[PDB]
Amino acid sequence: VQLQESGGGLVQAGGSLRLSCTASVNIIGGNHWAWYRQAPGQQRDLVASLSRYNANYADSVKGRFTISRDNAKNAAYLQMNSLKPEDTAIYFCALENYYWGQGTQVTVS
Amino acid sequence: KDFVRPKLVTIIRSGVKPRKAVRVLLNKKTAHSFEQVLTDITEAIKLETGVVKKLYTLDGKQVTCLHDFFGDDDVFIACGPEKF
Repeated sequence: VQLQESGGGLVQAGGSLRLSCTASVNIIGGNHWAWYRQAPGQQRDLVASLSRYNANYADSVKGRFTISRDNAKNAAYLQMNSLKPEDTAIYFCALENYYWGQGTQVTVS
Repeated sequence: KDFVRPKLVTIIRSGVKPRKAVRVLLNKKTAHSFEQVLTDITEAIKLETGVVKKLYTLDGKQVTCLHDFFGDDDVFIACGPEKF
């Protein structure tokens, strides 16, 4: 199983980006998705997670960021609104907290 | 091992002239309801005719509960309700 992420890159502070992650399997309702982020040389931190019944968010991003899924596309998304410079990181999608994406730079100036 | 990693299973829908073979990940820690797993699989194999009720191993053994997905078998045939 591979995950493919897209949608990273540079934004001005206050702007929006949407990250996508697409899995190479057929995703179903029970599958767990999550996004983590990582600063140079630091451990990844949980940003958002989405199980069948709950979306949960780090305190820093709650309301601004929304994790969502589209099973027919085998995908999950992170809608990131009202971006702040502290949101700069490499973001990583994870499926069942077991498969991982390669990592997507997000830079908010 | 089912406690360490989600299980990849292959489901092949019966009938349909080109046979829709699909791979889904099932997590033994999070899959509580067999009926819900059937509902999930129905979505994934795009079963338009209603929820799958019958699934079988390739040996023909009927799958009736969640431990049937987490044993020796990794491939299953799904029989939509139209087949009955």
